[PDB]
Amino acid sequence: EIIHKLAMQLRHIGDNIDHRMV
Amino acid sequence: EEIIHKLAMQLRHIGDNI
Amino acid sequence: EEIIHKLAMQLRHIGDNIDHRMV
Amino acid sequence: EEIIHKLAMQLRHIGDNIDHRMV
Amino acid sequence: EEIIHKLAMQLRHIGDNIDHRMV
Amino acid sequence: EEIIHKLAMQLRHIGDNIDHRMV
Amino acid sequence: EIIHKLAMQLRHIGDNID
Amino acid sequence: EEIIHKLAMQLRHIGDNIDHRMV
Amino acid sequence: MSEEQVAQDTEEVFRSYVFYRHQQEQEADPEMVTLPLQPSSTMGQVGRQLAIIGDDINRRYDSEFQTMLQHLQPTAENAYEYFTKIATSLFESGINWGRVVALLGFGYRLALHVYQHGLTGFLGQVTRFVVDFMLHHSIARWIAQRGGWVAALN
Amino acid sequence: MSEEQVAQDTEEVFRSYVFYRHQQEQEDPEMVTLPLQPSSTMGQVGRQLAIIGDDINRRYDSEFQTMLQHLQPTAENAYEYFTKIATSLFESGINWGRVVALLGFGYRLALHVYQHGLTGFLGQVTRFVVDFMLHHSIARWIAQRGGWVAAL
Amino acid sequence: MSEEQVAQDTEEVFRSYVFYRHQQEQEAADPEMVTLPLQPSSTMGQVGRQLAIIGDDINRRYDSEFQTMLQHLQPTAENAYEYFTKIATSLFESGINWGRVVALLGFGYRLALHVYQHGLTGFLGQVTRFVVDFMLHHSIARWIAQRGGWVAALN
Amino acid sequence: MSEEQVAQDTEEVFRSYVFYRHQQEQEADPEMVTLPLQPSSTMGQVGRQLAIIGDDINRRYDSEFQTMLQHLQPTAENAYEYFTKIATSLFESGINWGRVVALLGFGYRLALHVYQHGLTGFLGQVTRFVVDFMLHHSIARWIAQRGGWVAALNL
Amino acid sequence: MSEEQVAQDTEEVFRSYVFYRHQQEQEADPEMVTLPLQPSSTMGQVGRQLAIIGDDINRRYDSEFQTMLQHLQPTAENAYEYFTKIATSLFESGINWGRVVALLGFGYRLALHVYQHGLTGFLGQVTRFVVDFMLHHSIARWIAQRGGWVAALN
Amino acid sequence: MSEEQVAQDTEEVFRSYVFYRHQQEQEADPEMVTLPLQPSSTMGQVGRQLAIIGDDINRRYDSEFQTMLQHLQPTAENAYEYFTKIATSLFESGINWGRVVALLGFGYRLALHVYQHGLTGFLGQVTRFVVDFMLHHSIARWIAQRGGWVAALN
Amino acid sequence: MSEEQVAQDTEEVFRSYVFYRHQQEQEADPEMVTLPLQPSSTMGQVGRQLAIIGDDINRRYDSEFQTMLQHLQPTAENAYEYFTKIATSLFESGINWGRVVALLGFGYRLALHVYQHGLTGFLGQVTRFVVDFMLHHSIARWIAQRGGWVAA
Amino acid sequence: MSEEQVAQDTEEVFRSYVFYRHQQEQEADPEMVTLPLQPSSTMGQVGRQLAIIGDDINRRYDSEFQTMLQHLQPTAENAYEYFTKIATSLFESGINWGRVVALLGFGYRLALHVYQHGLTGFLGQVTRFVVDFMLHHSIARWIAQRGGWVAALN
Amino acid sequence: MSEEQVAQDTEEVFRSYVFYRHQQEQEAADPEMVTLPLQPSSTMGQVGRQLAIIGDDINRRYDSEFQTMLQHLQPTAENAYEYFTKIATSLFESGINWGRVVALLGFGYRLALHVYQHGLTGFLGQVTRFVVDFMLHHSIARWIAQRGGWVAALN
Repeated sequence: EIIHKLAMQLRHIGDNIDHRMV
Repeated sequence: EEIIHKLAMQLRHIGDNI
Repeated sequence: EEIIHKLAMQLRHIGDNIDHRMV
Repeated sequence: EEIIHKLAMQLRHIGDNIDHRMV
Repeated sequence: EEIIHKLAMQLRHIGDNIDHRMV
Repeated sequence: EEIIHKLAMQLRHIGDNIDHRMV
Repeated sequence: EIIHKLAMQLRHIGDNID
Repeated sequence: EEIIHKLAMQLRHIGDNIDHRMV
Repeated sequence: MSEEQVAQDTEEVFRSYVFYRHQQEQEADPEMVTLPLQPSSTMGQVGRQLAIIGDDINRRYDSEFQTMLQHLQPTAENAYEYFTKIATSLFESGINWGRVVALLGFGYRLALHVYQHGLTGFLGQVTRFVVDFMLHHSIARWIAQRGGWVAALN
Repeated sequence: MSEEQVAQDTEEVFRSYVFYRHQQEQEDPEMVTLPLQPSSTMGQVGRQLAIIGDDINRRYDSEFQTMLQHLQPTAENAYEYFTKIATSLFESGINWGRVVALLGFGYRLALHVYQHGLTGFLGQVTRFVVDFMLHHSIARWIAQRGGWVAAL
Repeated sequence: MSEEQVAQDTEEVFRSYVFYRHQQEQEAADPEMVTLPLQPSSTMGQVGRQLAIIGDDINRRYDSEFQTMLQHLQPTAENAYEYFTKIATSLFESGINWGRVVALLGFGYRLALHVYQHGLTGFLGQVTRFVVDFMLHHSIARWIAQRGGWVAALN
Repeated sequence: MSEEQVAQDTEEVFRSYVFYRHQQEQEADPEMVTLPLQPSSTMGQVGRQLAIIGDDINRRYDSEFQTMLQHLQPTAENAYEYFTKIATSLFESGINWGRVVALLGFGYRLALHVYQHGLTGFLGQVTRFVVDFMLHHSIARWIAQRGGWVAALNL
Repeated sequence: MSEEQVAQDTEEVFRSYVFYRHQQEQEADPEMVTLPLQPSSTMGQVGRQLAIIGDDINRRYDSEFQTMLQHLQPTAENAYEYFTKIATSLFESGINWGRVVALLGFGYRLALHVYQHGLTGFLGQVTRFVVDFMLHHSIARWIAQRGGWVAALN
Repeated sequence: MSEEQVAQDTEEVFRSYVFYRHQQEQEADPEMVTLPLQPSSTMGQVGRQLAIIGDDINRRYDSEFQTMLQHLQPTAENAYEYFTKIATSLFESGINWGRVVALLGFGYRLALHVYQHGLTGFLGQVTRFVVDFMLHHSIARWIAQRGGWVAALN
Repeated sequence: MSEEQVAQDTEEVFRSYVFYRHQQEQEADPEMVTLPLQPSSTMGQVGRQLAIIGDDINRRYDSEFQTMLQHLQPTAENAYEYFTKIATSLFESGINWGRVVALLGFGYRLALHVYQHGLTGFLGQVTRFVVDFMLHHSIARWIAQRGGWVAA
Repeated sequence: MSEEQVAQDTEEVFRSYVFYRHQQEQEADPEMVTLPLQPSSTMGQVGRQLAIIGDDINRRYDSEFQTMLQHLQPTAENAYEYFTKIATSLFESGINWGRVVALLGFGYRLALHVYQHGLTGFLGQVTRFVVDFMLHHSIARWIAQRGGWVAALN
Repeated sequence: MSEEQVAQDTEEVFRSYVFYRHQQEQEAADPEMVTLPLQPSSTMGQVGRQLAIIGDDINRRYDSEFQTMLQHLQPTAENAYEYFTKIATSLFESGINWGRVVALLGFGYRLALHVYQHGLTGFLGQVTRFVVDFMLHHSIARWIAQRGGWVAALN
């Protein structure tokens, strides 16, 4: 359950760094 | 003979308008 | 040269949006 | 290439103004 | 010779694809 | 016989990937 | 284009170090 | 032939460079 | 771009034009509405885009123009005599793409008038009249030089 | 599930896509009569993915048709243009959304050329789609998720 | 299984592939292939029917460039073996698999068909001989042999 | 009428055009007043004519044209290139009699701007750029199909 | 650009990622301060650029992140399992570069959190779980299509 | 070029591949660091180049292999049987130059396995497995038909 | 005075420039303060008087310049392409003694922007850029026509 | 001074050019660090000066040569053929002392390149190509007509 | 390539040209041309197959006045060679051409068909000999053998 909550939080930091980075 | 001159000069206008 | 990109940029917004619904 | 074009594109106008005095 | 070679690579390609289909 | 085969199939994968480099 | 405005400025100080 | 030749003229260039220095 | 290359391509550049121009002229003749179109050629696109750029200018002079073709009254024999004769003058002044669509428009208008006067199956000659004249009167060598018919897509 | 597997299943995924997307458009002859594979799970893939973008593809229409007309895709540059647009779509990233936005580019260019006199080219669009996806890692993406059947 | 057993056996797996792939294509002509006789009760016509089956999707696609390339080649009666040999050695220059052996059979088919269509009639026994002669001299018949023969292709 | 008989009358047509129109304009260029013409030159009327009928049009665009080519500042080296290059784009859109005359006017515009700029004697080369561009772009064929330069006396 | 070179370069990008991000988050981990960086590498400036971009998109989730990594309580036995179990769900929705910086960023947040519970000298294995997850899960193949890690300087 | 020539040339192609691939892997087994090389043969150029193209693929498929060999437990007596049986099914479906390099990698992976597990001084046995398997199972013949091992430097 | 001797002398002309100019801007880069300096050579004084006769006009244009190198963002691989290409145009207008101290001044900053961007151990290559560009583009020679760097 | 005197004198000019040029550069190929040098020969002073009087020019184009030599893929078998073809094209337009120094350095660059690519103990073969080329292509006679290699120390 | 070798080749080039042109003309009758038998596996049938198709587009602009000129000729079994010979020597009197060799075979076809419709049955074999015997005796076969033979035409 945790292992998952770790991925989706990181999706949000990734796609937020995304717009910043494109 | 004369009608012949008449078609060519029309299309010409049409052509140059195009 | 600048049309191909403007197509792939919006094409990307259609994907980005559709992605939100699928996933 | 812009000096070349506008020079040519200039020459068409006098080429169709002088064409009418011709035809 | 440039044709003979183009014909031989289309044949490798169709060959390796049928290949993936057989194993 | 069953471990043997998994070594052979992995060598095929490695081999076919290196082939794609040399051709 | 960045390459030109680099030298352009470096020219400025240059002739000013003169 | 074509790789071969490019190495030769490179050698000429370095070769004529060094000449002027010793001359 | 080869000369008669542009020639062979003139086969369906025309067949396209007449197809699309009639589909809009109505806005009839089943020899053209049914005129079979090839699959997957850019030459079809050329006949459609020129079909719809000249259409408006090809919408005023249709009254005055075909009134002449009656007083001329061309048959199935002098048709090529008449065609070449008018088209030799249409270019005797000066060449350009506007007039290249004017020849095809005469090709659309001669086709239309022969059906409407009892001449049937002659669209298969008003095509050939259009392809031979151009390869034998320096027009196909005018088109091949600028990239061809695809160059007209501008 | 192999890349080859996804490549083949892609043929029906597209021809199976266009069909239901055109039908849902009306509520092209070559798109109404578009033959569909009997009993394939892929046949359904091409209509689930057609119904999901019904919102996002509803708005972006008048967008795309003006940009296509100025690009003027003929039978020659058709693949050139397809590979070059679609490459630029996936450089930034990949995701299922941009997978679906790529098939929409296959329905929109299929439909553009037919309207511009390219009768019977939908058979080359399908291959532009499948040949762009096998030579540019997009097929390898999908099979890694299970194949198109994962999209559902 | 010996080399010449596989080489002898390639007469009927090729002749059979041809009849069956044509019968394939023509339900979706080369009457030399429709009226092709098929040897009674041999597993090699079994093998030819399976190989013709397997090879359609991949083929059904690349039927345009092949047509146009074979046209600018203009093979004749005199140069067709040389071209067959030159193309066939470049195909296995990089490697040998079973799909490339079926791919080889298909270009014997594509070739026998193009030259007929272009006026080379009754040429099917020579194309068959190119196929049988290339395999034996360029080691294709030996690769097939050290795996059971052509019948092994039925998996 | 061979498109080559058009090729040599043009060496006489251009020179005439430059000269007869030089004098009307003076109302300079040594090389254009030195400029001699063969006698009983029927093509000299042509260059006299073509300079006339197009004068009141050519007395309008003389403003913006003296500043355009100077930014080009042709040389002895890039003068032919700029010639053929400017002239290819004047007929990519359409031929007619004015565009061919409007072509010669610019050689004069070039052969004179070049003299005021210090390129003495370049009057011979400007005549070739005309002939040479005209033969090698199907402009001389257009003239021999219609008859030749004599038929330009019907304007 | 071979995928093999991206993965060998990932050594430098991560090491420098940890060192250059730690240098900002410290204004501690002894292994990450004293962290050495090879000289005259582009993966050294690349490490620098990825650690400076989403600073706030990283300083925005410290509570949520350092809370879940503590109930999970990673050890030196299950570390890699968790690393790959988590990292699979990350790019399963899709690939972009922000998620590639998000992969690294978690390692810095793993290797450090882990460090704070007593697991000394563990920074060279977190460097390893990053390198041996990308090459084996197409993350080093995606980067190879674009040029490498240096292209990330745009 | 003979197949027997390719077979005797295979001793130095293999010996060198081991030397140079071990040498990058280190950036252990001393029988491969001390491995003698023949002076001025282009078969040492072959084994240096082939050691290097297996750079991406071979790094990935690493612990995957050692865990499978650990289950094999090849000894001095069943290793040639085991070498043969794996290698025989690698080429059952086909041959290409890349599979030839994967057969030198498995000779390297198995030469190293047994050293690390206590079979010292066996490097020269793994070399004959490679030479002998290649000469009885048509691999040398295949290579000789392409100009020899030297054709691989493309 | 050979150009080559001018080129070999430039090595410590730059080090001393880079060493001494950094000591100015300071009152960081531990590659330029540690920067060992050769003993009892005029070239240590040559580079010393040119790093000081330039701190008026340079110390001002710093922000203008470094903002461009963060837009240019040079790497360990394109550094030579750039440095050559900037300094090349710098000198296609002409050559004076201000512009040679102006050149060495860009080596000071280029070797400093990449240090401040994470490119360690490159200060030894920035001297080479100077030493190579000058001989290969006729600047070691022009300096030699006066007497060397010593005239400065 | 005979051309055969220059021909036998050339082995020591080349061997010594390699040693001293490898030495400045290194400030690697241990066949060149441990390269023996004849005592009290003036020819060891000729290779020392020829090696220094190309230093800067030579490092300048170092990268172009390496990458051009890799596509050549010289072997033990084709290195002479390749050495001769490059070297006959170098002097086809002209002979001067610098070009003679450039034929030494290309003997040095081909010698090092094959070593780095795995052809060991080949230094002596490269010295023979240098010497046998020069004798058989009039480069030795050129030099003998000027006092020998010793004339170069100016 | 021997010019006497180009003579037997012409028997199968003409008979192939006949069959295939007739065939493609129909599909856009002389049943001696529908039932025309063709050598199996001869390159010369590929020649006659290609020579029929290149002329097709032009050979539909002139099908008319040819028809009406051969009517006032009124060829017979007796005068047809003579008229054939005299039409064919006048065709190559001003020059020889690959196209005039295809226009020679075409008049063989068009005269072979005129006589048939006009009641001369069983005459194709005499026409083929007019073509074969004219070409030999009037240096047309030597020209082609110099070019490489009829197969040179598949280019």
